[PDB]
Amino acid sequence: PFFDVQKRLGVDLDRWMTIQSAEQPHKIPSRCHAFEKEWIECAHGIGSIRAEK
Amino acid sequence: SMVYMNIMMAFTVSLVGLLMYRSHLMSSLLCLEGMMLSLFVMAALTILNSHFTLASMMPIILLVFAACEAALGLSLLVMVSNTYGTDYVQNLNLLQ
Amino acid sequence: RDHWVHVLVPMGFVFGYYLDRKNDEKLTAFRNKSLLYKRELKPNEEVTW
Amino acid sequence: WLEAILPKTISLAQMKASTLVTNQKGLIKLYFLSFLITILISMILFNFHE
Amino acid sequence: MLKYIIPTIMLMPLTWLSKNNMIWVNSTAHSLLISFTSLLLMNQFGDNSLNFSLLFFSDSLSTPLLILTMWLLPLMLMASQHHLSKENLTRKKLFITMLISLQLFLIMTFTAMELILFYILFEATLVPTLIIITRWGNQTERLNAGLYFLFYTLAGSLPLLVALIYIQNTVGSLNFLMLQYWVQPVHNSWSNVFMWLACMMAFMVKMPLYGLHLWLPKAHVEAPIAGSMVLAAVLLKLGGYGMLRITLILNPMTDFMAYPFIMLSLWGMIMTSSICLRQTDLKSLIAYSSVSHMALVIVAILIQTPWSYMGATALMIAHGLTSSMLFCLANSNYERIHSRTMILARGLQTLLPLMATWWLLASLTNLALPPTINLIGELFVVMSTFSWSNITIILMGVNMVITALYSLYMLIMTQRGKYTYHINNISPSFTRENALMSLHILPLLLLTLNPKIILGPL
Amino acid sequence: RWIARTFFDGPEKNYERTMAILQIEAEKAELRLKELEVRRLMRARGDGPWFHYPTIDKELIDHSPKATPDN
Amino acid sequence: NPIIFIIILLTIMLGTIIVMISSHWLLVWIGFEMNMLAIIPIMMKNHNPRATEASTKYFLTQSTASMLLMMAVIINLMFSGQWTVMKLFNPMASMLMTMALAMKLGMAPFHFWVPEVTQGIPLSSGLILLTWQKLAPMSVLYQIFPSINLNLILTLSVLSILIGGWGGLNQTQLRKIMAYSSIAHMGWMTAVLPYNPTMTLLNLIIYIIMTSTMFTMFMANSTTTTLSLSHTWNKTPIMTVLILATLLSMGGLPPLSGFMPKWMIIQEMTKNNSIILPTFMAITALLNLYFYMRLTYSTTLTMFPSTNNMKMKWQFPLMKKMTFLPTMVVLSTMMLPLTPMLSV
Amino acid sequence: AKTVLRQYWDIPEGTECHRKTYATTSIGGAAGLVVSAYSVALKTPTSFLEGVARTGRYTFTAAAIGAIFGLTSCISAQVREKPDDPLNYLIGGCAGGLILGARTRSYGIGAAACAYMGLTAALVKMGQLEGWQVFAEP
Amino acid sequence: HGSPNWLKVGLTLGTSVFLWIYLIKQHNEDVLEYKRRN
Amino acid sequence: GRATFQFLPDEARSLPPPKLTDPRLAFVGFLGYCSGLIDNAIRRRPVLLAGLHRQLLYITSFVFVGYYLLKRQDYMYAVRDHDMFSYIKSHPEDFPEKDKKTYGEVFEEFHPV
Repeated sequence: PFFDVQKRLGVDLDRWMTIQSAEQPHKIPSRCHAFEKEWIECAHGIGSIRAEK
Repeated sequence: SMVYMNIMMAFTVSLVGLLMYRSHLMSSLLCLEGMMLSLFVMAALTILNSHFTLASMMPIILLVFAACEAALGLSLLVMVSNTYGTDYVQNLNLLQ
Repeated sequence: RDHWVHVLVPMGFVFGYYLDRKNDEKLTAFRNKSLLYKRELKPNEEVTW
Repeated sequence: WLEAILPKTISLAQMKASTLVTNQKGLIKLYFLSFLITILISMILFNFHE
Repeated sequence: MLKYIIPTIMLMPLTWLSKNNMIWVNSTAHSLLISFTSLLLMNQFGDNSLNFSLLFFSDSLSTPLLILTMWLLPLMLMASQHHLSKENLTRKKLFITMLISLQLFLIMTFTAMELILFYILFEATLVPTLIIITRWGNQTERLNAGLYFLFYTLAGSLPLLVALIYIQNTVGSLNFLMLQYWVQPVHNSWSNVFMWLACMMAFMVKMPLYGLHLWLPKAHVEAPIAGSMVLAAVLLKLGGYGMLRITLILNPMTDFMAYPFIMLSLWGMIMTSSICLRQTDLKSLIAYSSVSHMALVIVAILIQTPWSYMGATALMIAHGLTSSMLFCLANSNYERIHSRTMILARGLQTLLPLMATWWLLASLTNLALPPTINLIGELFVVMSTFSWSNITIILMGVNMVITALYSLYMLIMTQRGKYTYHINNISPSFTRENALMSLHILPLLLLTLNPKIILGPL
Repeated sequence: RWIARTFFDGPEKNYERTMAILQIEAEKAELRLKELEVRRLMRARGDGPWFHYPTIDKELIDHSPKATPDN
Repeated sequence: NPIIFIIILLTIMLGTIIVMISSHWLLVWIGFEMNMLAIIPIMMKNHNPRATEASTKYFLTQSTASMLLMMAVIINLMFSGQWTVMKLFNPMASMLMTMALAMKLGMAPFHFWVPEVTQGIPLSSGLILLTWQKLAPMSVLYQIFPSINLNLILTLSVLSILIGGWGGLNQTQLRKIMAYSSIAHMGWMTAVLPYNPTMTLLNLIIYIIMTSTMFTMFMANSTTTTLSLSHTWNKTPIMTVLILATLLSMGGLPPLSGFMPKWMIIQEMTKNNSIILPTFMAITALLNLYFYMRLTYSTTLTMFPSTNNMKMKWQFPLMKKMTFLPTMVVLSTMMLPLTPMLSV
Repeated sequence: AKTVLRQYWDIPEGTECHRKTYATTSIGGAAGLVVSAYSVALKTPTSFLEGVARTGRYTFTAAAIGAIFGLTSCISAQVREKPDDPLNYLIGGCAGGLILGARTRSYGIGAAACAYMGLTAALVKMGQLEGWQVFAEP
Repeated sequence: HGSPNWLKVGLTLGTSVFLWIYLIKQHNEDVLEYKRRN
Repeated sequence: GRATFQFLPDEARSLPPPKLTDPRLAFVGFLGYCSGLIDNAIRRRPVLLAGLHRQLLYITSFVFVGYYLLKRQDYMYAVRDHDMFSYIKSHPEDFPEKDKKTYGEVFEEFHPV
C-alpha cells in the first residue's frame, strides 16, 4: 500500500528524476520537453479515469 | 529505428533451458551476468538520443548492483562445487 | 463461603430481563397507530414506554 | 451404487494429487524449461496482448 | 431473548467453577430450572406474531419448537452418565461445556429474525457436533463418520451464501423476514431454477432424501456413549424447518419442478423402511426409522395448502420424542451386554419386568394409535396430500403397513426364553435407567389433552 | 385474568412495536439501493471522489526560461 | 556475530520500506533488489548440504524474477517516457510485469519453487520471514491496479488455488503442508484484485496472523507429522486444544474468524454479477480443508505415545506474542465490520 | 484466440453442420498441443524419433473428441426442430466422451466421460442462452 | 519472602495507572470537544 | 481521505465520539480477558489465576486500543456517506422521483395452486 510519506513530512526521496521536465541542472531542455507542460496541464484536476476518454 | 530491434533480439539471451541448464552451471550463471548490456545498452540509448540529462546516472546504477549482486550469487557456486568439484546442475537432492 | 457458585447465577435472569427493558425507551418512536394502538389521552401508553 | 458414484470423487482426486507430486520430482533443468513454455504461451493465446 | 442466552451462558461457569463430584448434580439442578423461563414469556400470540426486538423474535411464528430444544439438555447428563464417569474431571468439564456450547446456538437459531443470522448460525454447529463424534466414539470406523458428517452438510450449504448474498443486493434487504411485504415472484429461466435449486438443496442434505442420506447411519451407528449427542443430532436434523420460512415465499410460484423431489422421496418412504427389516445391528434399526417418517415432511412442505402445516409441524416434534427415546432404550440395554447385535440380548422381559411397559409405549407410537399426536400429525398429511392426487393413498398407505411389521419385530424379538449363558444383566434398572426413560412418555402423550399448542399458523 | 396482567402485554406493544422497528429498517433498504446505483455504477464520469486516481502533479513542473530558444 | 544478525534482520524491512514508500520506478527495483541480496545468509546459519542447495535454487529463481521486471520498466520509458508509478501505458509492459512478478509470490505456475525451498531449509526457526516477501510485491499491485489484461490475473489465480490445493493431500512433512496451501491463499487475494482492491488487504492481514501463529506453535521441537502424535501425551495437552483451535479455523468455519475473508470477499465478487466464478473458488477451498482434517486426526486420537519418553523439564523457548494471537485469530468475527472501512 | 469462438458462435447456430465440426475440431485439436508441451517438458522423453512419436501419439489421442463433438450436435441440432436447445446440445458429450472411453478401455471411465463430460456440455449453450458472464466488470 | 523480581512488579500496575489516566485524559477532554465543535 | 497518511484528520471533531460502555469496548479485551487466562496456561503456570500484574496490563491495553481505534472507524462510515449524498444531490437527472400508485393498478401473475 502506497503510504506517500514524502507528502506528509518534508523530505524529497525522488520526485525530481521523475518526469521529462523538471530542472536539468544548467537549465537545458529535452527534445519533446515543450509537450510535457502541455500534456500535464491537461490532466491534473482530472481523476484520470475520464482522462483516457 | 533499427538499433532498437538490435539490441533486443539480443535480450532474448534469457533462453531459459540455457538459463539453468545444462550442466556446467557456470554457463548458466554466465548468460545471466551478461543478461545485462541488454538491459544496459537498451537503456543507454533511450536515455541518450533524447536529452533527459537527469536519468543519465541510471545507467551507472544499473551496473553497480548488477555487478554487486551477481557477484554474490557466484559465491554459492563455490559452496556447491567445494563439496563436489563439479557443479553439474544435475544435483537435485532436496526433492519435491 | 456462602456458595456464590449456586443460585447466585439465576440472578442472571433479572439481569437480562432488565436489558429487554433497556430498549423499549428507544423503540418508543411510534406512539401513533390506527389499530388501537392509540396512545390517545391515557396514562397507559405513558407507562411501559 | 449410492456409494460408488459419490466416493468415486474421493478416489478421483486423490489420484490427481499423485500426478502433481510424483512426476515433478527433481531436475532443476526440468522446471526451468517449463517456465519458458508458459512465458511464450501467454503471448499467442488470448487478450494478454490485447 | 437475553432472558435465555444469558442464563444458559451463565450456566457455562456454573460447572467447572464447582468442586469435585458435585459437578453433575450442580448443573442438572439448574438446567431444569431454565424450563420455567422457557415457557415464561413464550406462548404469547397466537395472532399477529410476537417480535420483541430488532434482530430477535424468539419464536412467534407458531413454530414453538424451542421448548423441546431446552428440554433435551438436562436429559443428557442423566443420559450420558454411564461410561463417561471413567475419565478425568478436566475432560468431563469439557464435555459438559461443548454440549452446552451447542445448546446456546439452537436458541439463537429458530429465532434469527432473518435469513443471514440463520445461515452463519445454521452452519455454526458442526464445530460442536463433530468434536463429540470423533472423540468418545467406540469403534474405529468413527474416523470416517467425522468426514462424512462434513463434506455433505458443508458441501452444498456454501451455495446458500452465494444465493443469499445474491438476494440481499437484488431486492431491498433480507435483513428481516417480517418484511416480505414486497416480494416479486420467480417466473422461469435457466438461471432461476438454479436459484431455487441453490436455495433448497442445502436443506435436503440434512433431512435426507433417499439419495444423499449415505451419511446418516454412518454417524449414528457409531457415535457417542449414551447417544449423548445422538439425542441432540435427532434435534439438529429436524431443525431444517427453515424451508418453512423460505418456500412459503421467496420464489413462491415455482412448483414447476417440484416433481423430482416428490416422486424421489415418495418412493423412498415406501423404500428405506423396508431395507430396515433384516438389519442385524439395533442402533442401525432405529436410524432408518428416522429417515422414513421424517422424510414424509418433505412431501408435506413442498405442497402448499395448509392442513399440511397443521400436520407437518406435529411431525417435526412427533418423532422428535419417540425417535429420541428409542436411542435411549437401546443405549441402556447395551450398558449391560456389550454387543449392539440385536440377536444377542434375547430372553429379556422376564429379567427386567418393569422395563416391559417402556418398550411397549415406545414401539406403540410408531404404530401411532389414533389418540396420540402421531396420527393427528399424520392424518393432516394424508388429507391434503390426497387432494393433490388421489393415488397418493396407495404408497403412503403402504407406509402404514410395513411400519407396523417394522416396529413389532423389534419388541417381539425381546420376548423369548433366553437364560442362555449370560451371567451379566443383573442390575434391575436402577432409577436413572427408568427415570430418564420417563420424561418422554409422560410429556408426550400428555399434549394430546390440549393439542392446540402444537400447530402452525397455517 | 391474574396472569396476563402479571407477565406480558397486549397489542399496545407486540403490535406497534413492529411499527417501531420497521422504520429502523425501510431506511436500511433505501441506502443499500443507492450504493449499488452509485458505487458499482459511477461510472464513466469518475466524478465523485471514489474511482478517482492519481494522474500527475503539476506543481513540480518548471516555468523558468531554460536555455535553448526552441524546445 | 550476534549484533549483525540484528543489522541484517533489520535491513530486510528497510528493503521493503523503500518499496512501499517511493514514487519512482528505479527505487522499486533497488527496493526489492536488495532482499535477494540481504535474505540469503539467514538460510545458512548451520551450513548444511541442503540450505546451500536450497538458497541456490531460490537465488536464480528470484534473480530472473527481478531481472525481467527491469525489462518491463524500461519499455514504458520508451513510450511516454515518464517513470513514476501508474498504469503502464503499454500492454507489453504489464503482461511482462504481472506474469513475471508472479514469480516472487509464486502463483499458479512458477511454483516448483515454494516447496523446494520451504522444505529442507535446515532452519525452521523462520521461515516466518517468508511472510515478508508476500508483502513486498502486493505493495506494487495495489498501485498499478488499474492496468491488467484482466484475463490473466484470474487465470493465474484460478489455476492456483486449485494447484496448491491438490499439492499437499499427498504430503507428510509439515513444513511442506504449510508451503502448500500458502499458494492457496494467494488465490483469493489476487483473484479479487481488480474489483475493489481493498478487501484484499483484509485477506492479507488475516493471513499474516494465522500462518504466523502456526509456526510459533510449530516451534518447540515439532517437525514431521508423526512427531505431532507424541505431542499430547508428552509436551502438554493445552498445546493440543490450540493446534485444533486454529488448523480448523484456517480453512475456516463460520463461528471462527477464518470464515471472515470469504464471507466479505463474496459480498464483493458478486454484486459485480459474476456468480459463476466464486462458487468454483468457494467450492475448491473445500478440498483444501482435507489436509487439516487428517492433520487434526493426528493429535487428538492419542496415537501410540512415542516410546518411553520422559520430559520432566519445563520450557524455555520464546513464545513471544503467541499468548495473544489465537484470541485474535479466532474470536474476531463477532467484532468487525471495520476491516472494510478501517484500512481503506 | 478469442475470436475462433466469435465466428463459431455467430454463423452456424444449429445449421451448416459441416463447418460447425470444421472449426470445433480446431479447439479440441488446438488444446492437444499444450498438454503435449508439458508432457515432454515436465516428464522426461529421451527419444529423438521415439520421443517425437510418443508426443505426437498423445497429442492426437487428446485431439480426438473435438471433431465428433461439433458433429454429434449439429446433426441432431438439425434433425429435430432445427434450432439448438439446452437438451439438444448435450448429446455431443456422452458419445463424445465415449471416444476417450473407447480408448484405454471403459469400466470406470467410459461412463464417467459420458457422464461428466456429458453434464458439462449443456451449460455452455445454457450459459450464453441466459446471458451468463464468467469474467466481467461493473 | 516471596521472590518476584521486585524490580518490574508494580510497573504493569503503575503503567495501567498511566494508561487509564491518559485514556480518560483524552476522553474527558474529547467529550466536550464534540459540543465545543458542534 | 485527504491529509494523507493520517490516522485521523482534524475533521473528526464533529463526531460523538464513541464513548465507553459500548458492548464492543467491553467485549474488546474480553477476548483479551480470555487471552490473559491463556497466557498462564501455556507454560504450566499452573495457576489459572497467576500474578495479577500479568493477569492485568492486557485488559488495560486492548480497551484503550480498541477504543482509540473505534474513534476513526465511525468516522470512515461518515465520510463515506457524506461523499454520497453530496453527489446524489447534484445530477438530479440521475436520480428520478418515482410516482405514487396504490393498487388500482398492478397485476401480479396470478398463479395459485
